[PDB]
Amino acid sequence: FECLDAFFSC
Amino acid sequence: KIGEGTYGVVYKARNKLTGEVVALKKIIREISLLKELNHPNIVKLLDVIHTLYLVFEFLHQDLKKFMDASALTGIPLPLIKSYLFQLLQGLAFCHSHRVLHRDLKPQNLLINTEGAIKLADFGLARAFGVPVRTYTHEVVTLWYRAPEILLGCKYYSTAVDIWSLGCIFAEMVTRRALFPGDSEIDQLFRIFRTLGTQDFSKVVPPLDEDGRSLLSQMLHYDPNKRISAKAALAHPFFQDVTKPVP
Ligand SMILES: *CC(=O)Nc1ccc(NC(=O)C*)cc1
Repeated sequence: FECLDAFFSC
Repeated sequence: KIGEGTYGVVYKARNKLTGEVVALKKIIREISLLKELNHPNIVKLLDVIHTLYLVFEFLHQDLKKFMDASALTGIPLPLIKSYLFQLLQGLAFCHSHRVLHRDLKPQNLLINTEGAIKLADFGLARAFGVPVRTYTHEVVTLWYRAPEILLGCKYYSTAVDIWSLGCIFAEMVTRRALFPGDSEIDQLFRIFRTLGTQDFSKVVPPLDEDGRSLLSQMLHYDPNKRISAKAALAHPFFQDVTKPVP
């Protein structure tokens, strides 16, 4: 989920 | 707006009341019966009108843009397993209903913040068939097409989709394309140069033995011997992904 967080918050 | 998906252009010009917020795409009518399909890993078709307009559930960001952003950082193996598991769920659901995509690629694999991944542009491989490069201005990615369609074998089956889901699989592990061909003949040459040595050791190094087994079973050149979504879901690769229902 951290990977997603970083990607979507990018 | 932004959007250019496989067969037409997707955007959002109108909206209609109640904060509808959809994706609307401009491009027999048995795609009207795709509205009756419901699965968490399928982008739901809300409505369809011929004058034709498709109206899909709006999800921005697709597996391609995610893999592009995750090019140098890579993708966690549990997330790769979860995406492959969900895509296999969607493919099993679609194939049990005799519905093919016939042209999967990462641009029609939509993702949300919850972590779900959904198959889009599905079951419409009859509205102008499957794309092919007839003119020099056209692009058409062949990197994910099964060898039977690449040759020109007229009989397509569910085994093509698996093949695509195989390539994408390897991609998620390497965020390098497995068979990056620039013509039909070059695509077949790359495919059969790779498959004809094949445990997938050097081509997908970071993938463990269960993953390489599942990949080689998903990438059988013979479509009749290619693994199905049902059998692939029961693979030991998904031993730590499977969880009871309640
Ligand atoms: C897997 C992963 O962590 N990907 C990723 C995407 C985006 C970003 N940061 C941006 O600023 C776009 C980091 C990592």
